[PDB]
Amino acid sequence: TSPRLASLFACNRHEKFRECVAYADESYAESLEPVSRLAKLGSCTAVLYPQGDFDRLPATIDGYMAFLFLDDLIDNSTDMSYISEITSRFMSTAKGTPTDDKRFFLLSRFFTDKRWDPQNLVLAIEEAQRFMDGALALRAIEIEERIITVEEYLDIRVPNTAMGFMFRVIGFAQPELAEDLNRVMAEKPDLWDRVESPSGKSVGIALDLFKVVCSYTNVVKIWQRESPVAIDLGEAIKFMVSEFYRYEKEMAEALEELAEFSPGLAQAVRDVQGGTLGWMNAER
Ligand SMILES: CC(C)=CCC/C(C)=C/CC/C(C)=C/CO
Repeated sequence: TSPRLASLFACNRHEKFRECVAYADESYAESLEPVSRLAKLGSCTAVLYPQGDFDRLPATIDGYMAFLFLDDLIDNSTDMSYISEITSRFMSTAKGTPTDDKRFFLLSRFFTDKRWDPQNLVLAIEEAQRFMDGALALRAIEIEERIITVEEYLDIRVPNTAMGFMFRVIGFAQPELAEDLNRVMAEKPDLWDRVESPSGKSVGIALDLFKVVCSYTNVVKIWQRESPVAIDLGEAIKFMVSEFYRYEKEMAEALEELAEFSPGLAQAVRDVQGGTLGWMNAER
């Protein structure tokens, strides 16, 4: 149930992907297993930053494993009090508060990595906060059993897909693009949002499709209630699949304007989106 999605964007692989896999394995064993899928974010960073600087990718691998680990505790949490404690610990860790807690150690290493461009780091922290606020809002909706529209959902969901976060990390993984990333955010935020918004919407749809019991915070179930005519799960999937292709077309059009501002940054965003989708499909 729920089909492969054919991204408009190529899935390209860093030359040193086999180094990425073996690093992901060793580092997971050492710093995370004491508290599986997580190491397979080795192969994944390799297809997110194919024109990245290999020397930046082990740090990125560690950051993403730690992020995936903690988000698993958040998404798998019943009550707001627990989720609030983890999210606030996440953000104080992203902001450099020291910790000797293996739930947070790899996260800390990534966010305190001295090679960050300083304004890229601030961008990354601010977007991580948007991700966390997104997760808190969605949990509260599921607990309240609040019926919201698809449109309300997707606007909340976009930061919580981590697409915008992975786009900010482009500046760390591919440091030749750090300056263009800062520039576009300071000078053309509207154009930037025309790219990132359909990206988060398409990938949020893809994510929700790929986990077909989360009834008020899955866009498939949400559209089931919103729909003007009764639809079953299979018909709701069909439509949201149609929506995924529509948002990707909107994103690609927006990337043509970004590309005249920065061809390099526009290509790196394409590669993040196409590697994300390539990997989700490949983990069939
Ligand atoms: C998590 C997403 C958007 C896709 C699955 C594979 C992936 C890109 C993992 C690493 C990125 C990350 C920061 C995950 C936090 O959700």
